[PDB]
Amino acid sequence: MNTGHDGALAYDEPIYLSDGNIINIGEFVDKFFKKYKNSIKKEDNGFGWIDIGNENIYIKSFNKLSLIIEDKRILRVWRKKYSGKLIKITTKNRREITLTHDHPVYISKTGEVLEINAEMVKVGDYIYIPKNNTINLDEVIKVETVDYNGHIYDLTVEDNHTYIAGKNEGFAVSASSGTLHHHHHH
Repeated sequence: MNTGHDGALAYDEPIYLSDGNIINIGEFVDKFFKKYKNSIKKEDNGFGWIDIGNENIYIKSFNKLSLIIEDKRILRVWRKKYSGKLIKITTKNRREITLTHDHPVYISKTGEVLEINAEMVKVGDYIYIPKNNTINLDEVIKVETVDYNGHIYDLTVEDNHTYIAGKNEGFAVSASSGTLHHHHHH
């Protein structure tokens, strides 16, 4: 069990459906929490998740296995409350996102995809981003934060452990389920 890890996104990060709905992650989740009120499970750690694999809805995902853009369907979602400073890593293409400092994201190591914390991804690291069908690099330019005090939200995209989320068109980053890739089923 690490100190860092275990992320989430701000309420007003887009999530880019396979249909392009450009909806707030927090509204997306909360719709389910407001219909499936009965289905609001809490964790022992007092979190709050719901399965939405029953909506079957498709998100624009990507597959790490070839850095390809495909669909998937989400299986569960999460919500927590947060107040603090979130990292606002911009890139030249006016991308940006609103996430934790210990948030797993990807960078170039000179041609290799490597996996690090967002707080290390400054104006001297190349933060991996999606393109059309493909993956590209863009330069981190502006390095600052926001103050945020609302709620935060996360997923269960267990399927390839990768999703799109963020602002503009978004970032191809890690997804998970329980913890640093455990999967305890059968």
